[PDB]
Amino acid sequence: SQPVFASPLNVEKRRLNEERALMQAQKANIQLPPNYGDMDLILFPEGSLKNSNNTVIPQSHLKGKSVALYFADGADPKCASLLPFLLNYYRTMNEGGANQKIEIIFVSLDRDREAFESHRAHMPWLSIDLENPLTEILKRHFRVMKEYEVPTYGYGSRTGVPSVIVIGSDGREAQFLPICSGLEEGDRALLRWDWRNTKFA
Amino acid sequence: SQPVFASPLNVEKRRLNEERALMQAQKANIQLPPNYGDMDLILFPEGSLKNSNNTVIPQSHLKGKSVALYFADGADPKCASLLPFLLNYYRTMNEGGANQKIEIIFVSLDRDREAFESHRAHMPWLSIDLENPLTEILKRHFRVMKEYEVPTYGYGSRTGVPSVIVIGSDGREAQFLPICSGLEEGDRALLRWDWRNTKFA
Amino acid sequence: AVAQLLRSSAE
Amino acid sequence: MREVISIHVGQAGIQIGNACWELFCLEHGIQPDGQMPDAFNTFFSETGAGKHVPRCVFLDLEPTVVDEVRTGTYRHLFHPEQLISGKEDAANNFARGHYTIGKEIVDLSLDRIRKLADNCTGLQGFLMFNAVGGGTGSGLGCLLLERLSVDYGKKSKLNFCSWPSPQVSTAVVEPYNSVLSTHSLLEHTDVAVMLDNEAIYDICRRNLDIERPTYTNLNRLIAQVISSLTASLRFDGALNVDVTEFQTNLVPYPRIHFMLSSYAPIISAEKAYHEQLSVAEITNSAFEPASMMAKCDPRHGKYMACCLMYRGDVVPKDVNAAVATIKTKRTIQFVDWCPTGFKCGINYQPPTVVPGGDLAKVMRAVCMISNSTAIAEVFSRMDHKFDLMYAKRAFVHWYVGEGMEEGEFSEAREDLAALEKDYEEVGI
Amino acid sequence: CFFGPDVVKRTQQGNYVPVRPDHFAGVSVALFFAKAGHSKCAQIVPVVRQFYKTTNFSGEKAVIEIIYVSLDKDEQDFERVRALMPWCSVEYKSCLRKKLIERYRVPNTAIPLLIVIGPNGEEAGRMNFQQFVLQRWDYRFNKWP
Amino acid sequence: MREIVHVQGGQCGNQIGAKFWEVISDEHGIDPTGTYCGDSDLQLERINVFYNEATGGRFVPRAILMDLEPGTMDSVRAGPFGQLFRPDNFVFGQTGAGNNWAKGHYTEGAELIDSVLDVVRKEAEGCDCLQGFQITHSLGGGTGSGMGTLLISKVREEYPDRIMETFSVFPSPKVSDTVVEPYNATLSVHQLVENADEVQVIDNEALYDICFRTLKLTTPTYGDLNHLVSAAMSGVTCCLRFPGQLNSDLRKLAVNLIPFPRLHFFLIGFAPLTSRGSQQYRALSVPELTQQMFDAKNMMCASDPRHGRYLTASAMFRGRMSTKEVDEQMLNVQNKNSSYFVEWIPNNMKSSVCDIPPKGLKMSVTFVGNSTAIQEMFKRVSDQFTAMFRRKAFLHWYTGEGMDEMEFTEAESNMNDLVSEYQQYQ
Ligand SMILES: Nc1nc2c(ncn2[C@@H]2O[C@H](COP(=O)(O)OP(=O)(O)OP(=O)(O)O)[C@@H](O)[C@H]2O)c(=O)[nH]1
Ligand SMILES: Nc1nc2c(ncn2[C@@H]2O[C@H](COP(=O)(O)OP(=O)(O)O)[C@@H](O)[C@H]2O)c(=O)[nH]1
Ligand SMILES: [Mg+2]
Repeated sequence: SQPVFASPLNVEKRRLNEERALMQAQKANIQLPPNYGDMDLILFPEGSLKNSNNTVIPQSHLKGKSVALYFADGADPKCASLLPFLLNYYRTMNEGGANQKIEIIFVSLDRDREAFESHRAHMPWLSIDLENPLTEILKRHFRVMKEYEVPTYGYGSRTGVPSVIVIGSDGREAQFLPICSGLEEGDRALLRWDWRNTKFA
Repeated sequence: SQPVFASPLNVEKRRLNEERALMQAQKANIQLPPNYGDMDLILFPEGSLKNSNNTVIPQSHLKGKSVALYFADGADPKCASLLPFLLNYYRTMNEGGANQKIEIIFVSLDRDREAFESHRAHMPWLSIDLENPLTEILKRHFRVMKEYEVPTYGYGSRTGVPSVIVIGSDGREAQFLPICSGLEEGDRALLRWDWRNTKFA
Repeated sequence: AVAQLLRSSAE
Repeated sequence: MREVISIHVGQAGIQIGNACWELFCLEHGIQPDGQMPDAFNTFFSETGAGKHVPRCVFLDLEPTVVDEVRTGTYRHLFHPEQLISGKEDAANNFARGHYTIGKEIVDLSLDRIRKLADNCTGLQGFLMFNAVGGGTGSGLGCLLLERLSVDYGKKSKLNFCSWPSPQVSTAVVEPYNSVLSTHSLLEHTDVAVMLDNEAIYDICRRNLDIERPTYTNLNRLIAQVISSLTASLRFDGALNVDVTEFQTNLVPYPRIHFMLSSYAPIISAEKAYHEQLSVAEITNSAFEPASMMAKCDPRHGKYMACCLMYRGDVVPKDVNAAVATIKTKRTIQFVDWCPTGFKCGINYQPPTVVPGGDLAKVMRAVCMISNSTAIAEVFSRMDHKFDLMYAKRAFVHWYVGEGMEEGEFSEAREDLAALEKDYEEVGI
Repeated sequence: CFFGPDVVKRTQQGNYVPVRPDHFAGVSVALFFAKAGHSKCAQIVPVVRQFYKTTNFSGEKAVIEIIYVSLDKDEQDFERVRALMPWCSVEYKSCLRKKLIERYRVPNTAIPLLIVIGPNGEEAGRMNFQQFVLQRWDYRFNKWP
Repeated sequence: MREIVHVQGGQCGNQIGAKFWEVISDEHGIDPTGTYCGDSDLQLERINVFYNEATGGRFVPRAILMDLEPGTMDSVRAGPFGQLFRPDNFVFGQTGAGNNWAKGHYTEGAELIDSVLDVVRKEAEGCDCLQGFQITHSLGGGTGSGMGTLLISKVREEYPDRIMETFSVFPSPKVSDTVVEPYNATLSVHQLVENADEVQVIDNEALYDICFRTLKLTTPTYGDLNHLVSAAMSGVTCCLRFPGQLNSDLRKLAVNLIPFPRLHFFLIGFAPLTSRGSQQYRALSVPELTQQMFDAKNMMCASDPRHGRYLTASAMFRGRMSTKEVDEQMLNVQNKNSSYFVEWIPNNMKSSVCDIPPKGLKMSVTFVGNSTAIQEMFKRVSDQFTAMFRRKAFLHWYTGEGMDEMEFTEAESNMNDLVSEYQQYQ
């Protein structure tokens, strides 16, 4: 039920968890509907993550790191402003330490493949391909949207483009970095990112 | 029998349970016609219920949750005023907790399919599609109508659109939240929902 | 109206 | 069984108490539903199977800030008539919140406080969070304090009033509200704690480097102060001081109880990544004059009694070592008739950080509440500001047309000037 | 495993071979970024080539090793210059070369260039050639375990 | 909850509130047919202040449309959002006060004012307790300044303690129509200075001036000007309908702007106002709205504020902003322009932060300033009125249908005492 309840991740997760719980119920006093703690979901499938060279990076590769979704658009000038700062921060953090500890997964707000690839051509970090359902499914998960077109349920838009949000293994916001929020500390709030307590378990 | 004897859902209930009772009596001390405490019903067929992701959701998934039917119409200004309050009540109810507590199944009084889809895009809980006769048998079972176009069988009228009916396992009217009734508590009647004891079993 | 297009403008 | 009752009057106190109660929920591990999946008893009751309602009442004459709670996430945390709401606000008027519209709901406020305070003996005290610059904060607060003294005579009463700042106001009439409030809460409280909005603004600007914070960022800092305050009544410590012991070791005379606050460390997540939070550091920063939560320089004040509320993995042996350092530091003065003025308190539970907030995860913290002569200047600016406005009868027709008589301004003025006389004779 | 698969090519005439994974023990490693058809590369290649032979095959233990990474635009051109460079190279179709260039910030006039590297894989010495300077780097610097 | 009953006096006030209810319905998600669209709780938890449930689910405004000629009234009904008003809330007039104060107030507004107190008391008593009334009327005419001011009197003997807010337009300084402007202006002032709790002054030459060098509109219509007034007119009553970090109702403004009961006239401005070529070229945060509301080039009254001195002021912010850079920047405009603020009142000005901006905008503000600089507007009506009166000109068009001479002397004496109570603080 986190972050919201009217998200397709949450509906899909609810369905599969109560299917498996009912499977153990007919197999066997078990509590239902299942608790959000025992409630589990695989968030990224096998063929969902691609790097700059379009090679499959598996879900288990992200073990032991702090992952952040970069809800981003190639045509937004504020996004084009934030992209060099994020690129600098990612390079210097992955290059300061022995292992690499932070990860950026790019979530597209574009409209076509040409603009998508022209925005992909500058990024070293990983991405989610555009005609996957998963990008709009995570879009309605995190309530990030250009301008209100889809009916979101009660809540308005959490944030506008650009945004970076660090991600748990359950899809919860471990921390919302304030680019366009009530703090309005744009193009600097990457410094507020903490990775010692945000771990992709 | 309960809530009203001359309802289509109740009479099909009674016909099916006397079928099974006469069948097992001929196969075999039994009592005929079968009792209201012994009579059994499946309330939604396999492909009836339907979530926001347009995936089919089974009935047995809903036990352990206080589930209620929302009889609503898109052009009704009552339903227009009621929809955000119902959205917020559902959303607070299913965010502030450890498991899912309440559920709504939508029954429509809409004019046509485009209106049905435009209204269904504004609600995230389950719904029953308009051409399915489950909508009309539920309307005749729970005495909900805009205007007199089905003969009410020596009835009056329980309630007009909009309505919320907290349901039990066998089609029992558990309690009625008094929005448009003799109590006339518009949108404050949602707070009377007794989800602790009205449980789908 | 032009006042409608100025005051409530977003684009 | 110890228990404290929270009172939140005014929309400043409602929003302060919103951050105050989500911190209490997280540290005791209750969901907004109200039941976990007996050290919590001082803030939460028992409600049948597992549930917990807060021991708080919410009073405000303006319906919007309380109806926001009734429609928000914590709508089934609070018992439905702990949230008492009026119809019209007091509208920045001490008189109107005191004499006409305050009396049709203060009967219900006492009825609900009767209902929850007689459930157990061993009531420990009352906390009150109000705004002295507003109308319903200082008006309905004054009737509530005088009726609290009449019924609950000997009970401890703590105050956390948002005093108006020297430079920033967000009101024009609040000098009138402050001088009538501080007159009547002098004889109706026991320990008064000064919280100043601009002081917390400078705290989050320098320490966390938050250049643009809202009220909900300031209310987390006040909430952490209350949590480390009543930590001794919730968690086992090496040596604990109850909140009834503050009015023994921090006030030498009954008329002198207005006193400051401080918290250290208050650091961001990347601040902790380059700093070790040694006890000597976090008690030095709590003594630093710019870390005060009242916006008054104590370098020209004169300390009388300081209480330090350590909270975390703090051994008592470097407690005495660290407090001996601030004895010998000549910049911090101490009054001559109080040679020892420190009553420490150590707790084992580390502070709880809210998710997605702005504070870091810390292993030890300091909640310093200190009585000093620096309260002379926090009322000397109200001395000037009330004098300028009342010199030619500014905004007076609103108060006197409400129903109060012309002369409460003068007697509240004279009690404040007598209070300044009482402070300066202590410091000689 | 850093480089990983066969992508580190050892030269061989008749058939094509990958150099084995732990070849690099006790040797000092320099990435040589070059591009064919460049006027400057045309003189940087023979100087570092003569240096490669002279330094490496005086001592009985191999002391230096040079990994060739190229900014070519043509796979046949890459092949005919890999057949001209006598040291280790990388595959054209492999994306490890793109990873190395994008990590090490090689623009598409700084070309050609040397980056001598350490055992974990980070920068240990940067050497441009934009204008006797090649003798600056020493083989006994990056003694690898 | 609180309710604000709207009054539409004069044909200018009819069109001003026609666009006002267009704005309020736009931000509350109200269809012109009365249904709700917008599926959000925040538009509907406070909708009883301006709308009433009508057992059809539709929301009728709590507004009285009142005029002495039916031509402008049928224009409201035939236009958009004119389907929204209740038919019984229109109070038709047949003859019409011909820009004549005496016909509006004494002899021809008398037989209609009993019919409109019937519907004012019907809507007011329908709720348990309201906050006040807002009155939109014109002072250059006869129906507005004559008949609407008698409505201001009658609801004040009957409801004494409710907030009497009025949005009133005044005669324009430079060039004007309706040659008996100072006659209807001074006679409306000396009735309204003791019967109105707060007056918000609007000038049409100021509204014209806004459209030219800050909007670059070559052809502004009256629908353009009505939306200027309505933008700040809902900009005062934000916190009644929407939550905020620092709420403020109309009486919060009343108690915290006037130090003395007889001076309550407020210059009104709105921000941010950007043209088409400059919307995407301007940042939208706190520090540039606060310079905008402190300008002589945005104010919707033609009284230059830097000529006078700001006694007490207020700002109602809306939208998503941080309260700190709001907080010290009301200070920051106070201390750089210290000569423009009064000394014997410390920290002359109030803020109030609301969480809901107008649609399209992410953050806005409405400025309500009680400035001594309105003395130039009063003295301009003064020497225009005494120029006409000393030659007895146009006086038989008042004194011959129910009124006499000496209330003109009392009109200019009350207006001159209103003048003299201002420069003693300047
Ligand atoms: N720290 C803090 N101070 C607040 C907050 N909200 C308001 N204040 C302060 O309260 C002062 C005015 O009092 P208000 O809370 O606005 O109003 P009130 O005390 O409830 O009295 P009324 O205006 O009659 O409702 C302002 O000067 C603010 O400094 C808040 O959320 N946190
Ligand atoms: N701002 C504005 N002013 C108007 C509007 N209609 C008329 N006026 C002004 O009203 C003045 C005439 O007064 P009028 O309303 O006709 O008098 P009434 O018929 O007695 O109400 C003229 O100076 C116009 O400038 C309008 O829609 N908006
Ligand atoms: Mg107030």
